[PDB]
Amino acid sequence: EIPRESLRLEVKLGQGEVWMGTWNGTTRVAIKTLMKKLRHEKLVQLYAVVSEEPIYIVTEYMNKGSLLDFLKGETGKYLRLPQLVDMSAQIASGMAYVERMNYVHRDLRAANILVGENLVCKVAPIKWTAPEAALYGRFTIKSDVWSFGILLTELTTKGRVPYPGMVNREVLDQVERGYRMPCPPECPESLHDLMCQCWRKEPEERPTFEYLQAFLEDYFTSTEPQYQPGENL
Repeated sequence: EIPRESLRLEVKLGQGEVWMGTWNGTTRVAIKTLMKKLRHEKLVQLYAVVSEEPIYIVTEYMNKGSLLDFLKGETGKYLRLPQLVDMSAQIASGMAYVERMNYVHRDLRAANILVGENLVCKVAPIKWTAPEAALYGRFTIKSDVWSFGILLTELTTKGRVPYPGMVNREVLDQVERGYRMPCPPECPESLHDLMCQCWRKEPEERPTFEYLQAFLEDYFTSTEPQYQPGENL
């Protein structure tokens, strides 16, 4: 809870609205116009609120915008697998916290991850949604794991929409018949194997975020120690 005059609203980032600005003329902040329980290094941090109208919400500033906009921007073409797996390992870590706190995110995808400097990533759509959630409304941490498998394809394709060429109904139809996205060009099969574990039909058989985090943190020693950079990954 803070004074209204203590927030200088500078650049409008999107549409209520979202602004870049300064708090107490020193701290760069993100400002939402018309999360106290959750505290983790890989979750975007709430700084302050103004509870009465007009309502203002103040969070740490993530200077590269969404992961989605980062991968699709000027820097994305330079990202290679090591940086993309490192990003996914940070997302898995934030989701491991959510998982331990008995929460469920429900809209996990690159549009909803924010990126800072030093490639720091923090957690803040039928194609991203598990079949049991999309169809029967069973949203669990395991349906978030499914969304994470999909998010891994966004990372390995540097930000492409999943199920390229398919409309929502075709995706829902095909996935119901066992379809899964193939291995992305130049993505190691071991990483696609991980995707395929996240997309197991039985939700309880999908891995935990704690497991995902460990697999991705360790990836270039334990799983791909012979990794050589290619044309794009």
